[PDB]
Amino acid sequence: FGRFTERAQKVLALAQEEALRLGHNNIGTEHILLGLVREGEGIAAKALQALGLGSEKIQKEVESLIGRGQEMSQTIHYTPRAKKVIELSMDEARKLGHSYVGTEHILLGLIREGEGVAARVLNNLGVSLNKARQQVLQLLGSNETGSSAAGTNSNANTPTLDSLARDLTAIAKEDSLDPVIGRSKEIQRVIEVLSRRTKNNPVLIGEPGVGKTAIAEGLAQQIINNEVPEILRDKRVMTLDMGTVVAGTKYRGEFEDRLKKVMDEIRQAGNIILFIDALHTLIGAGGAEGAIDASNILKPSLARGELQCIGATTLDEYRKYIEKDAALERRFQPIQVDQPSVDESIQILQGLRDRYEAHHRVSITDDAIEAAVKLSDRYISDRFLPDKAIDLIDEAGSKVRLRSFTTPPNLKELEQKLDEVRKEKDAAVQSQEFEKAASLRDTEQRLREQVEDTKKSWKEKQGQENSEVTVDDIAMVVSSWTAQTETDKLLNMENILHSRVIGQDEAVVAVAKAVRRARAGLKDPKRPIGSFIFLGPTGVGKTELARALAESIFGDEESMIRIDMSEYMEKHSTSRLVGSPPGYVGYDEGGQLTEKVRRKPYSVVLLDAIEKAHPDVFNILLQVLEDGRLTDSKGRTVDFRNTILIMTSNVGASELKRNKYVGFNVQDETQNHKDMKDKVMGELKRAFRPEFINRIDEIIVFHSLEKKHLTEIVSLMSDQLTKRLKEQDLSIELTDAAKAKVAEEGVDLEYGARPLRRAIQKHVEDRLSEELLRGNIHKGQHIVLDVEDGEFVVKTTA
Amino acid sequence: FGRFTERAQKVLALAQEEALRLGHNNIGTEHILLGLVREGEGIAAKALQALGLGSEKIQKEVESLIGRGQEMSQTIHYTPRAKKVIELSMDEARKLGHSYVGTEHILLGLIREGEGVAARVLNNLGVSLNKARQQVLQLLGSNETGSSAAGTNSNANTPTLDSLARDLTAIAKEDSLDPVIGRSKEIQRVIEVLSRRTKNNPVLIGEPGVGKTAIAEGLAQQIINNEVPEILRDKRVMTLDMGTVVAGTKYRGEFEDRLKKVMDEIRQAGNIILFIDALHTLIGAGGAEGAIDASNILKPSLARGELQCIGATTLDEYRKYIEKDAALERRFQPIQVDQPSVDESIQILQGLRDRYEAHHRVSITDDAIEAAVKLSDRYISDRFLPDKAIDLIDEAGSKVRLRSFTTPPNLKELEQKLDEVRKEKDAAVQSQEFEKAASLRDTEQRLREQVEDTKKSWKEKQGQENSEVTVDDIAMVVSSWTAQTETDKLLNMENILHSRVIGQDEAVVAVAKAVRRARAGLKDPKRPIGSFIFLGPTGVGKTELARALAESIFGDEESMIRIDMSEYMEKHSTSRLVGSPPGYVGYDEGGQLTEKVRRKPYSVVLLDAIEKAHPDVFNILLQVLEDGRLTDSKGRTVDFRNTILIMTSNVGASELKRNKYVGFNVQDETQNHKDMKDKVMGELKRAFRPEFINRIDEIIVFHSLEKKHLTEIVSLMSDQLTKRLKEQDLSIELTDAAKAKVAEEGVDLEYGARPLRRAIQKHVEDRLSEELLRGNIHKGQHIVLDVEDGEFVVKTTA
Repeated sequence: FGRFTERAQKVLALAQEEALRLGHNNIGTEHILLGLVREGEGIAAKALQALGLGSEKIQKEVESLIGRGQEMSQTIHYTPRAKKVIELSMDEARKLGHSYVGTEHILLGLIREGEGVAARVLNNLGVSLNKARQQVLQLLGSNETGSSAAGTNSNANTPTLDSLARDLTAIAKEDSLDPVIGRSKEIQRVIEVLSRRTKNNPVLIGEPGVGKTAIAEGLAQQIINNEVPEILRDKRVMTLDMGTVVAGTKYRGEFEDRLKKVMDEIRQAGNIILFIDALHTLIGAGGAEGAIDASNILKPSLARGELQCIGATTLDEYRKYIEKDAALERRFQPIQVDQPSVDESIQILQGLRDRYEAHHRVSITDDAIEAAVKLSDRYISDRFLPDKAIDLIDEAGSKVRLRSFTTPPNLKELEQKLDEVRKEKDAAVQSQEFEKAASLRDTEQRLREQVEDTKKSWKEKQGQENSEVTVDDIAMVVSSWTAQTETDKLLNMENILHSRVIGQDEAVVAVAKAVRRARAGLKDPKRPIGSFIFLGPTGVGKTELARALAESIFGDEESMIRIDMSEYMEKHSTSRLVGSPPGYVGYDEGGQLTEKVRRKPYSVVLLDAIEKAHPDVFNILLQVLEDGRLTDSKGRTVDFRNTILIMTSNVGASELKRNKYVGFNVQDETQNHKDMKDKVMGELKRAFRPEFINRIDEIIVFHSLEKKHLTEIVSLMSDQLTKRLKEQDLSIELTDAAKAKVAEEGVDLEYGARPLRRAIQKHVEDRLSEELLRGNIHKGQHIVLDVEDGEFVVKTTA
Repeated sequence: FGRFTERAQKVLALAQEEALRLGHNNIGTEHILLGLVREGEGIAAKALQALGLGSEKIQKEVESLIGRGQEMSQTIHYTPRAKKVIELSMDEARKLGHSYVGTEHILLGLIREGEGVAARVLNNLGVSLNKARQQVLQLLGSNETGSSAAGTNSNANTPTLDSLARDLTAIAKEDSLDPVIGRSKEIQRVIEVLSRRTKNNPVLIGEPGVGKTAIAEGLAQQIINNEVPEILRDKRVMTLDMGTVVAGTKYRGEFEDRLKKVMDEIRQAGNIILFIDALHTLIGAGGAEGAIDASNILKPSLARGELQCIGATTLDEYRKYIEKDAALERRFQPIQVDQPSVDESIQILQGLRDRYEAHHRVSITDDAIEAAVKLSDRYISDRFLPDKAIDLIDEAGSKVRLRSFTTPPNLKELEQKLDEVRKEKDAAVQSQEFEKAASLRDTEQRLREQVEDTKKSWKEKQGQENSEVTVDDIAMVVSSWTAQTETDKLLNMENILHSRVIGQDEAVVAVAKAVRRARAGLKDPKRPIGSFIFLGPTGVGKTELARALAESIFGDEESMIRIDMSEYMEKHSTSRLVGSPPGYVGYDEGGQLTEKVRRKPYSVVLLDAIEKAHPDVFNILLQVLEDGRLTDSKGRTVDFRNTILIMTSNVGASELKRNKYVGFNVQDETQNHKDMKDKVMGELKRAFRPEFINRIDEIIVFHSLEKKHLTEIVSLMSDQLTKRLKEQDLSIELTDAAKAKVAEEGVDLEYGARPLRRAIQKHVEDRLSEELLRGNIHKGQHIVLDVEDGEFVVKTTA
């Protein structure tokens, strides 16, 4: 059963009436047949009354099947047979122009389901099955429920309007024409351009691809009342439809001739409008576009002003029509068809919130719509601004009704049981195993009802909780791509960045806060969500922080571009790093930087070296840093929308290698700390050009090796060990206990913190692998190199 | 013969009954025929009873043949005639709806073979061969059992659901729909995206290619019971299958029209789920050809959510559809399609493992499953993680199943003998040569039984070997490609690496152990199996081990990449000009290093003399050393997973080339040893950054001569000698007795180590060739140039 006619449903339900009244415990086709004759004035019922079959005549046979009867009528739903009649009736209604069904269609449906209960009832009460369907047909057919025309009611238009066309105005007489969504102020802006006749053509420019056609339908409607030029009220809008013209004509040349006929009758000037879509194509000018050079006829028609026409041209194409001249845009003039601006996005969301009705999820909240929009805008950041939006609302917009309804209670197990029976049960009936099948049926059907009750008992768990969707709902979904777990990405950013930076507690927090700030929406949203300079020791946090940003903000390790900006001046790309300068700053702008970042407009852009670089490097960084764009690659816009620009170079490093130890001399520690987290961003300022850098979120200051920043390089090296072992399926981790003992091997007074990986290798990599090869631990489980006695110990976990 | 059911086999066996009972020593088709009529109520028998033939009627004719008879019935098996009939019928039963073989099919098969003994029996007992096949046939056919058809017991759906198309729900009523293997969290994740209707569509992105389609079937099942929300409950699932949609009209226009028709019927209020495969193609966004631009209809329908739909989109294509805007993506949403990672792999293998017993010996054992995955990961290669796996398991699990039946020693030789006889015999009878054939016949039958008895006496060799399939089995198979022969390469690696390393016992063992650890299944699979830095001298050191490693682990000397870092002291590309440089580190990434290792991801990556090269280049290399990947060139990820990265360096070289000799005492051996065992690891740190060195397993130390590293250089050139003649025919050796005498000529204080090729040339090569041209050696003999009396001697050892 589904969305059917009443008439249908009514014959069908009457079957259930017969279920108990005649006692046929499961309702077969016979009851549907009775249903048909029992609705009296239904087209089926009426048909049966012609055939002589009254409710009586049918029922006399039917009661002789089960004769009142199993009045309990156990399993008091249908059997498949009657249900088959419904599938069939539907097809017998499809047959006669009903999406739904009808009383008629079910009687027709009976015939369809031959050698079923209805069918045998009718073959016992005489009545042949096709005589019955006949009877229905001869009280059916010639279906009409429309308006059935009244023709044109103005028609100066005739020589033209024969061809070609429907006319937009026609479809708007009783408004069988969709508006559609706009881009509403654009329709007004079209009517200025429509009120002319050597600028006659509004020329709608925008992606096609946003439902441009809505604005076009706009004109017709607006041309009626109570606002629009009287001259255009005194006009008619006729569409020059390319499709009807090409069909049955099969030539471009012939198509053009028909298009000419339409233009000639347009001599009614001061009364007629032609809409020529792809107005540029017809002009056939510019590029290699010469799709059809209708231009010969079209250009003078527009120019003479004997034609008032409507233009739909493409962004570049319009240029490539007006360039030819000498009265080309004596028609076109552009007006902007909006691709929904960010606020418009919000509105779209809200509009299609409401349509979740069998989908009960978003279905609220305002804030959730906002999250959808806003969160997408800042993070991923790889789609269009309203698409981004709408998607996020629905994204969250099922998830919760589903996580609710993940099983029948936990009574998913019921169904499994009901199976075990069915088998057992089944196999028993074949063996006989009489009462051994018996009790198995009973266990089956026991289960069966029990299943079904609890499969909809978490429809209570829906009606209780399941409309919501909030900011947070959206944020988890936005995070799925990439306002709870989008703002947790922001707020606990520092925690994430510290774990993959060699201390630099200062650096981490500076970046953390700067990105989280921007990513909140109030800083830098077209210019990178972090512009940065990262100064200080490299290896000791710097590169590693760039990595940690890629990971946290964008959701991937390798969502980080990395170009060296000092090479982009050809005064370092003739030298080391980059040997060849094939044009190199030109290579970057014209190619590399712009190309890379346009692919991922949500990635860490890392432009290395910017102190010893020259002012041209800084100009490039500055445009990104102010605007969020560079225009290169012949007018391409590279979207640095919510990239993180990180420009490196260091010159404060030394203090950021003097530590805030513990016990060294407290007055050197607590004056080394504050000093390194200051000195880097001030050592920066003296070498380069300032104009780029001031357009930066925070100028990131790195630190040393503290007591404890040191032990984070030990843990970077140890984390790097543990990371390279996974691909085969050797999952190894060093506990804190082992990371502590391993850290012991990195301190001297005479040695920095970098030798640690190799000794981590000796006691972990080398040691674990030389301990595994024996056959002590399985391949394909977790291997912990731990300390559990003050010495390394390999312990195991899943 | 094949696979047969009883009914068939019974008619056949009744032939054997007749073998002795009629004396048909080998039983022709007539006995099979009699067999047919003699099982009475079998379908063959029944047929024959129609024709009037009883068991009797056949048997009377049959008895008129041999006539009970040769009741010894020598070779109480079938005849070649009957063997054709049995083989024919079996297959003639496959032909007539029966996987195995039925009684009917044997009579039918008899008819097929209608010139045999049966056939003449029947032509003597009147009845025609086709009248008999008629009778059997009419007790076959009119199938439709176990099946019927149904639409949907609603079918509100009709105008759409008629047309056009299969519905997942329909086909799942009896469940004739395969799971398929998941991609399990994806099936859950589908219901997340699909009880959405402004993210209508889950959009499965991944390798196609693993079976995306498994996930799709997920939805169907869960809308029934019960993971689904109440949203996706009260819905029907329809697949938009592209072929019916395009129809016989064979156009894009027709496809769009049918898809539109579904959208109108979508009036079920989002309670219909439509599956649009390749939704991106339909959206028509991306590429220079969209592949139809259905997006226009789909976008308001999806946005309203009235069309609630299921997406299968391709990884990049999907991006190029949600980019289209503005509620296009308010459908699709990406989801990770499982292409098994190593742990997942193990589970997939297992899932179809037991079924490898269709071609027996596998399944078993667990350790082998694990091996399958793990062993591939370190030894061979870039291949997918479950594919790798499953193959090894089956590979070894068969290898041995033949070695059972290849151990009958080579009692295939028995089979060989029996031939010579047959021949002899046959040709002898043809001469007649009666008894002169006799003994040859007899000689055959001796053989025949002997042959066959010992090929299946090693069905004991089946019960012995033919299931076990362990790690060891798997490794042997992994080696077949390239833990028996994957760890034997390792375990004896040091021995193998030393024979082409010029001494440097330190170096050999260091590399040996690190590789042997990793490559035996226990470490470094993501990064190179060994990353290393090698300091040493040359020709008494480093390069020669790089070569020897390539040779031992991967096969052949020249499975070795080779990049010069001295060019990465770059500026060789501005004006000196070096191979295709975008600018030199850009050459390494953009082409040379990444392309070469993508070409061989199963090789020694040799980054020569990292040394004074730019530390930024080392950062690029560092990603290989850590990650085992670079992503460059065109977006390729280069798997250094199954490489052994070897970076050479030297700035300690001199000492590493300076002996280990008794140059002034034996404490000159043991402190020169120690001197070299110091000089590598400190010149390493002095050459370049520690960060580099830190993602390196071991620092490989190369020493020089006790007497002895020198005499190994002599043996490297002398081994190039021992290798080089087999290509043209001949086995050459410089005998060790002579390799010592040749080594005597390489000493001066002021010049040695290098002259050795030449002195081997003069004293060996040259000496042997000027004695071979005379004709003192035959071709393909082993030529040892030896010392036997303190002087060179050419001796031979074949």
